[PDB]
Amino acid sequence: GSHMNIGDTLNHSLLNHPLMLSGSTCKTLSDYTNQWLVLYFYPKDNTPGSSTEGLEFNLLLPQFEQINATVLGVSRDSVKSHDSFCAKQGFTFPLVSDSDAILCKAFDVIKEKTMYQVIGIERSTFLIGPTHRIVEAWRQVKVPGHAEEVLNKLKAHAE
Repeated sequence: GSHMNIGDTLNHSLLNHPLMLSGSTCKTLSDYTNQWLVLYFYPKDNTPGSSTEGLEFNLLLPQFEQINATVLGVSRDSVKSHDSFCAKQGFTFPLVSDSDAILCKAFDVIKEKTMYQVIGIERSTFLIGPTHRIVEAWRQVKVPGHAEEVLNKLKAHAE
């Protein structure tokens, strides 16, 4: 089905790709070496589904940080859009503005659906381990309770 799968290792080009984040900050996925990263993709800022998803992760954020994990959300919206969405919702973790669709294509989350050409992000989340391998991959994500399922999966690995 997809070209980024559990067991795959992020390559050097992807690990060093510059990420534009909310707050006008920048990071690369390599900054998360030796920690777990939850990288969650959502279709569009400021929708009922993506604000619920954000809020569910935001509530759990201390529990993730307590076991050496953190969260980054991703859509192709602008930094300006992300900052308005972070502020309105009170998100404490960052959002990647993937405005060149590089992470979206890398993680193979761009899909073609129904209405009614819609090409856009299929809601998807990856749990990336401390050596940059895909440990879990959820595709066609259903929003409610997803952030807690993710947390519990990470806890289940932590034993």
